[PDB]
Amino acid sequence: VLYNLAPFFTFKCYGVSPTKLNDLCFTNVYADSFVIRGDEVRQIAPGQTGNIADYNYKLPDDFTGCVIAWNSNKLDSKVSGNYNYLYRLFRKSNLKPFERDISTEIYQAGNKPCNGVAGFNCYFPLRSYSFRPTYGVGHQPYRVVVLSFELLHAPATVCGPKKSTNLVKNKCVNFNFNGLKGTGVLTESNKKFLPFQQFG
Amino acid sequence: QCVNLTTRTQLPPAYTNSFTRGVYYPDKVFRSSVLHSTQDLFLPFFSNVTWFHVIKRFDNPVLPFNDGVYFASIEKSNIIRGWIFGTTLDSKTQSLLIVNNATNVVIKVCEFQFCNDPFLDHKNNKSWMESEFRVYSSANNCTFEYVSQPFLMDLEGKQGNFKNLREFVFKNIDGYFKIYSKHTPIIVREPEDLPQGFSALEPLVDLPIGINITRFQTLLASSSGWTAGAAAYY
Amino acid sequence: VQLVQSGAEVKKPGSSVKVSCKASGGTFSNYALSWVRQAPGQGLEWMGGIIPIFGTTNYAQKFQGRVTITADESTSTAYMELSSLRSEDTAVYYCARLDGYSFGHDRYYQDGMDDWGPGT
Amino acid sequence: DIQMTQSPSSLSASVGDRVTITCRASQAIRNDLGWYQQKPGKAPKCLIYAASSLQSGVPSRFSGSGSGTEFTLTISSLQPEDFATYFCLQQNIYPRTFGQGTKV
Ligand SMILES: *[C@@H]1O[C@H](CO)[C@@H](O)[C@H](O)[C@H]1NC(C)=O
Ligand SMILES: *[C@@H]1O[C@H](CO)[C@@H](O)[C@H](O)[C@H]1NC(C)=O
Ligand SMILES: *[C@@H]1O[C@H](CO)[C@@H](O)[C@H](O)[C@H]1NC(C)=O
Ligand SMILES: *[C@@H]1O[C@H](CO)[C@@H](O)[C@H](O)[C@H]1NC(C)=O
Ligand SMILES: *[C@@H]1O[C@H](CO)[C@@H](O)[C@H](O)[C@H]1NC(C)=O
Repeated sequence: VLYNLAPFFTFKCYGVSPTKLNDLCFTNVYADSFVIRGDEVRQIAPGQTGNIADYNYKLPDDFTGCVIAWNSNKLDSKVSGNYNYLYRLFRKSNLKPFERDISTEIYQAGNKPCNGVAGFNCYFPLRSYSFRPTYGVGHQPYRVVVLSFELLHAPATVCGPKKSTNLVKNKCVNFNFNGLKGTGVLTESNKKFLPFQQFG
Repeated sequence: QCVNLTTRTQLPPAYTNSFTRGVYYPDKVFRSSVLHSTQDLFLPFFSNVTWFHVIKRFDNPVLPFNDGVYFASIEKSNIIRGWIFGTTLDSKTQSLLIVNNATNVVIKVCEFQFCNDPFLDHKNNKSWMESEFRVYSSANNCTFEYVSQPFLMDLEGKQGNFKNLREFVFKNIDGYFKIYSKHTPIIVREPEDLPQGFSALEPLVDLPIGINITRFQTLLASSSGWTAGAAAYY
Repeated sequence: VQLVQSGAEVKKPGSSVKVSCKASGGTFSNYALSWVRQAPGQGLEWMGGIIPIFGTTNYAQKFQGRVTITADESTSTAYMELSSLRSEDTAVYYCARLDGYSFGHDRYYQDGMDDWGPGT
Repeated sequence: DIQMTQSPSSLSASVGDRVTITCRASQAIRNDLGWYQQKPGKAPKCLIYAASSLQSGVPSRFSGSGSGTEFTLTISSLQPEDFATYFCLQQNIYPRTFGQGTKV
């Protein structure tokens, strides 16, 4: 599903090539939800610095995973103005990776703390988007879902599709049933296995 | 949040001779009329198992874990419902939860601040229900959840007629939590006397958890103030 | 949106000069109308930014109280009064829609400045 | 307010040269920097709203670079039609600094 559907415009990946992800099972995978403008797609990608890269989310320069974005001028774009989306552009320090800040404080520009209502030298860090379809390329919403790959000290449970071939009878083949390799022919048997075991 | 039930008397547990119980299939290999000498973590024949009984008597203490537990319950009220265990259970470690109450088998691998006195009992005199169950305070770092099909159980509780005999073994081998079970009915063995019969324990599921475990604890189901049926386990 | 400045006044000192910027189109607020002095012989410096809905009076150095910038209820025209006319303060006043926080429709932080006075 | 400097006015070059119009700063800010233009006797305009952001309505000759204490404007292909005076915007109070761009 990730490879096809050519409206998914972003296809370059940093850590591992996407066509080789069928093997090498990991512990668990993650999914996110990023709604950004056209210029902010490249800033999310590692190795680039932008207004969304240092004040909203700092992705590591090398990590196992990547992003895929698609044009959403017909889904996330409304003619009445899409005002729900918010982002932080006022951060005092730098950003560590892999955390969220849901602070609802005020940002000051002077040395003294401003506080209270907004105005001059006292700004809210959360600023609202607007995603009407009449705008050009660079402001259209591109939904970004980043995937996480990790190899923590647990047995792997997230995998890909498994390759199953046809059944060949009375012929000398090389069976690989559930990872058990061997050589011989396969015949119908009268044996009565219990359902609690797979090998004889 | 938990309520200190307390009013717990100090009755030491009994000792029982496990004659020939505690055997399981060590691997998923079918064999026809052969003899196999395996070297595996087993329960010895004619061993000293520790006996707990719940009637008036509240028996749910802390027991240490060492890479395999044979839990044998003979009961008909079916007050035994699950196993809550881990190492410290203070939201500083991974905690494991195996609960099968009515329709779900909940396997939880999470972060829990567990209470010093934890059970799924006691509400409205002795009316079995679903209240005072949230013995865990809150969940912060949950790493795994699993919901599985419930086993063959009973409804409410009754005293006597100890037909159901459940045998379980649990182990934590290289990360995998392996359980094996055998639920045999029609064992008419009400006056104690852990039976001298041979029946191997078959696997049910296998959980890819991947932690280490130090001690374990069972569970049973006005936090203090209920009358319970007759039940025994080893 | 387009800003149109009013005419100049008498050069002689001892009087107060009054200027006004009319913002035709785009009845919007919380974008501070920044006033700045342009001259071929001197540099530019911030004189002040007027907000219709808030009306704060944050100013720069060396002309605190010599200048008063006010406006109407929403957008419209913005008035600026300067007293104590002198010889070194002569320039042209430019009002601009500077980017910043907006508490109105909440659509663009960077709307785009395309408005400038004719120059009086 | 705290003072800062800008590029000298003696930047003369022919058609197709790179200019190094430098704005020196004193505080670590990114979006608050800007480059504006003022033609002598004509209507003013902007050049860049920040170092990493542009405007709609400019040719691609005007470019900005740098993110430290200096910010550099560069023209890819210099033309006589770019005869204007360029000024730099910093900080919250906006202390602006002198500037003069003429090719001679
Ligand atoms: C019993 O009370 C003590 C202190 O009053 C408290 O720390 C403890 O958690 C309580 N036990 C339960 C099971 O609530
Ligand atoms: C083990 O069990 C026997 C009877 O089955 C008992 O006599 C003996 O005391 C037990 N061992 C210990 C250490 O209590
Ligand atoms: C078991 O858990 C599932 C999980 O959502 C829940 O829907 C169901 O009602 C539970 N069964 C009970 C409480 O009997
Ligand atoms: C025990 O609880 C049930 C639940 O409603 C109630 O009907 C019964 O009267 C209670 N027993 C006593 C002795 O009050
Ligand atoms: C949850 O526990 C795992 C186990 O080590 C740990 O790696 C992870 O960082 C924990 N989660 C958080 C948010 O700290």
